[PDB]
Amino acid sequence: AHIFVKPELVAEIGVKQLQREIVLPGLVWTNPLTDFGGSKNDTITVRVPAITTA
Amino acid sequence: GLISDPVEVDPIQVGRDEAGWVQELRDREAWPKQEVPEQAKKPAKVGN
Amino acid sequence: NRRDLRDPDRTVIASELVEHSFGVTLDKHVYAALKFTDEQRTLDIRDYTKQVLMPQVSAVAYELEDYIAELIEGAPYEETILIDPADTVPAFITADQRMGEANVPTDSR
Amino acid sequence: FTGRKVVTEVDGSFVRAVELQLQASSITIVGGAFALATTTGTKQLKVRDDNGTDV
Repeated sequence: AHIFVKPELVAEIGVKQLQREIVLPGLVWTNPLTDFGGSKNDTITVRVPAITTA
Repeated sequence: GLISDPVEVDPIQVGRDEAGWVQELRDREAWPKQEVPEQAKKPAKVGN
Repeated sequence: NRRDLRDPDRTVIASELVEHSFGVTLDKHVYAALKFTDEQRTLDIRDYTKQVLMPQVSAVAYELEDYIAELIEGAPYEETILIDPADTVPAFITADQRMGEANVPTDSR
Repeated sequence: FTGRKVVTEVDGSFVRAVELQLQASSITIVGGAFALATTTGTKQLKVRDDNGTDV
């Protein structure tokens, strides 16, 4: 019968791919040490103090 | 060598691996759970 | 991606971006149709609105609600959560958990 | 004119909705034992589950 030539419309209606929330970066002890360059072997030595006995 | 040559081994990386303080971890997706790696249980050094 | 620091393998795995799409279609025609002879229109019908039109509009409204119900009920559910009538709450907690692990937003549920 | 769509994920899965259904442990025939009025009579049987749902 009748034939009509029409576009293919593309819409965005707010359907996104579902992704998780990020919570772990804030709960972890971050950057107590920074001077990793300027230390040999890219390693900072952390000193644990001494405990003795009587 | 030459600038066009492939990147050679960094002495800093060699020393870093020799010190053995780079954290190794259990494979999260492995089943059954893997045994703890050797470095993950190495004692603190007596000095430095 | 991630790579080891100071690794002599200086190769980066290039990420790829894929946009997806789905089509929404207009496909059904809902109707309510009536016919009245001239005798019925002249004699039997007293007031046209509440005796003809309002039932017709109610019919279309109920058929539309049926359309929506068939949409909701015929949807492709991979698995159905079975409610134990003796202990019904764990089923709904399971449903909430299934939509939580799928990262479905917690509002407008 | 009406149109409806179920919105699924990019890999084909449907995770934006969840269906739940009541479990049925047994069914019964409503009315129990019965006798037909005539030899050629008919009766419509009704079956209910343990929740009382018409199944």
